Amino acid sequence: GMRRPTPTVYVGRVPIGGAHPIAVQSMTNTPTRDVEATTAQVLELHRAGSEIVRLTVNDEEAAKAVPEIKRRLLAEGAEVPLVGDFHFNGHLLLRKYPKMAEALDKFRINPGTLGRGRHKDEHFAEMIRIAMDLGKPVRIGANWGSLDPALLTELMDRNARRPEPKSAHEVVLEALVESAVRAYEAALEMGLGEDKLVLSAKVSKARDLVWVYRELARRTQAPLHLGLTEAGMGVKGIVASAAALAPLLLEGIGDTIRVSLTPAPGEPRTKEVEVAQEILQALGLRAFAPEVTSCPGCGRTTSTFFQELAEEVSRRLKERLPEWRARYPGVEELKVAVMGCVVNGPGESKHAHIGISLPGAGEEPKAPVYADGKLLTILKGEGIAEEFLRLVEDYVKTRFAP
Amino acid sequence: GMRRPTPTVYVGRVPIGGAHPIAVQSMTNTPTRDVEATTAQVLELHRAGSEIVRLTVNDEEAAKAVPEIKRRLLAEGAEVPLVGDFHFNGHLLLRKYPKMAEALDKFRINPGTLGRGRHKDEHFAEMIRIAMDLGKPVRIGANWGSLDPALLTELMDRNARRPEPKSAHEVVLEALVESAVRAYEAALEMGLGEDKLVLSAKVSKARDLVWVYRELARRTQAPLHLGLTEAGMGVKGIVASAAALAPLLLEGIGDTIRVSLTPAPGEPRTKEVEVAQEILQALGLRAFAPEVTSCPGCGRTTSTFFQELAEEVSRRLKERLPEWRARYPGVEELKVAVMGCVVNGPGESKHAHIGISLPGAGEEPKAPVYADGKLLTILKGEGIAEEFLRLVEDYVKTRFAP
Ligand code: F3S
Ligand code: F3S
Repeated sequence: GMRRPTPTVYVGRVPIGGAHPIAVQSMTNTPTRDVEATTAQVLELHRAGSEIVRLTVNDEEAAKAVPEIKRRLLAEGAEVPLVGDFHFNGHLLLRKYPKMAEALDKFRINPGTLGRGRHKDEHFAEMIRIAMDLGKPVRIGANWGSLDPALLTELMDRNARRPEPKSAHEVVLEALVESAVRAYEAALEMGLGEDKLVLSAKVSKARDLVWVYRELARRTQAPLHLGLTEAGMGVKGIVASAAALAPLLLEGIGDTIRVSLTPAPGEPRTKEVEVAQEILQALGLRAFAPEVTSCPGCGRTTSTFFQELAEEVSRRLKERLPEWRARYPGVEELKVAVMGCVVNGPGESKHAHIGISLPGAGEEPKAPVYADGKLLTILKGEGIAEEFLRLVEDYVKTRFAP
Repeated sequence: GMRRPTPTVYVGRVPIGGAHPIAVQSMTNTPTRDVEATTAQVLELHRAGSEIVRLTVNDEEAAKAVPEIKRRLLAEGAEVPLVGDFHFNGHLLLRKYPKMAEALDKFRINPGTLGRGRHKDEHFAEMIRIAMDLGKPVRIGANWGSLDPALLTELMDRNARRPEPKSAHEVVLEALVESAVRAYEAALEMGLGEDKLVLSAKVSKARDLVWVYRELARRTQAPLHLGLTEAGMGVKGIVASAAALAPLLLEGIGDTIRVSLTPAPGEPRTKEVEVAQEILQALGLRAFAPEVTSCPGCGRTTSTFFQELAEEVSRRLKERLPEWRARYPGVEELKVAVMGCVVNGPGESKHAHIGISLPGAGEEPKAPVYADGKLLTILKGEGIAEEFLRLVEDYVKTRFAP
């Protein structure tokens, strides 16, 4: 359990907070001014499982496009909450384009991209005023890539007065937290409701992220948008995102997540959504699709045969999921095992809803299948793969019948 | 910090324990009887960064091959510690083939694959006796795929007597821990040294793994071999492994790790080593290679150009690493940033050793480069990529000079 309690903030129809499932979100990478490209990518992300979708609203042409994007989404019955990402000129764009402001379901403010000196407080105030006027929620999202330089100096001076000064790195982290907390407190004091404020304070190193979010969670009551910013490419990005989020999520900290992956060229923007879902599912926080538990396989089993069967099982579950979702409520929780030999095969298969254990070296050429913790059958000969997937189909029909 | 103190256990020349870096290991998936295939894969894994390599010693033909595998490894000056994985007949194989027993650098025992009833205690005793005779360390590795059924019943009965009985799942976890701890205690009582015992107790769900290892860490003083067993295939396997290990590793629990990925057909067995390394590096526990921090890119930057540059930078760092390792001590710690626009580009680049920030929408077409927290130059025109990699080469030569 352990979930941190928070007020509920609605982003469109999606509730965020301690009483609600942790929401997966993402961000487009098309130019927002391109209505056709951006609308298609919003739909793509939403269908992959992005419950909320953010898009940059960076200039006038972007802002003018947002109402039309929203129109086209509604025209296909797609109710996907949109978050506007504002930097530098957020106050100008919201002021000048009230239809954009109304079309968005949430505004993102970064307290480090408000402007210079005195201009900061006024810009912040205008954006919060507009959100208040329209009943919109706001994310106050700090990021250490854009840390308020005047706040850092204030905190550097406080640090230098300590009997034992902390390192420069630690003060940067202090400043990042203080940036978010101060603006949070300022928005509340201005009259913005607790039901309209989400916070983030992102850094790009996992152990720093854990420190930051523990402070945010202690010092505020807001729902928290959690992510490891600038996680990077490929396996590194995936691992770093999972490693940063897991300790916090297991502690009950975090109400919505975004995975900040750099796509490989040609790689679809949906990869980040898949990774976000896998993180939540790995930790038992949500269930999105059936999952396969499979052993690595070693010298006790024939590698090609074992690897191909596991891959075939995973492919079939993926093909059947759209249909299963529609017919079989709760099927998201399905656990299937594919195992290499007698060492752990039966035992792991018995912990799954349904599982197969192949014969390894020195074993009779037969493959026991277990369901609900006991022997269902034993398969042999050709077509082991097809016969098993039929049994999984049969199992699903019965277990997850309405 | 926070590292759990433990005695040091040497596996060949590799020390495991609280005073030592967390060791990456892996396991072969070739038939051990195939000397040529297994020797080549041991070398492959070792060169990828597997500091210790495990291989199954499942039958007589496997056991006879082990001395020859070791001979061939030494013949190329490869000092890679070998762990023998024993199940069911470990006592027979070690007794009958003393040259295999001597060729291994560690024996793995699973207290759930010893045999039936009375036969368990005697088989365990003989294997520990042989390890003691030869001065070998042992891993007592429990796995919930092979949980001792008699111990589970004992613990189920204890549970049923409680005022508030726990769930069956929780008792399985209790039994898994008790399996490892009891055998640990039995080996110590038999005379096996604290410098010769490593423990594991693996499960396939992340939140259960965290519970288990917190108990093991509290109830024992041994170094701990940490892994999420049967993690599975592709992105799911990677994410689940990272998510399970990170909370424990951040708490200071764990002295060596193995990532239990199911390879895709054709996919090299080294992928698990890469993932293990990325987990440790993501958490700042070890450094294996230069890493790139890159933003996801959004509508503020041109997607193809940004993604290609980031990919090109990552490819070049990978190509240069063998040479850099040899010439530039400490280069493993290098942090390079590749960023999409002015929002977080400069700030993140300034936290890296060296970083480039591309021009996004509405910006002048120039790309500032930062090193050691300040502006180094500004690039423009064609060949931005090549000019940046030259600057990174120059930076590395200076920063990491002997
Ligand atoms: S890694 Fe090896 S021990 Fe058997 S169940 Fe898996 S084949
Ligand atoms: S995601 Fe967008 S805000 Fe700029 S630095 Fe990265 S391009």
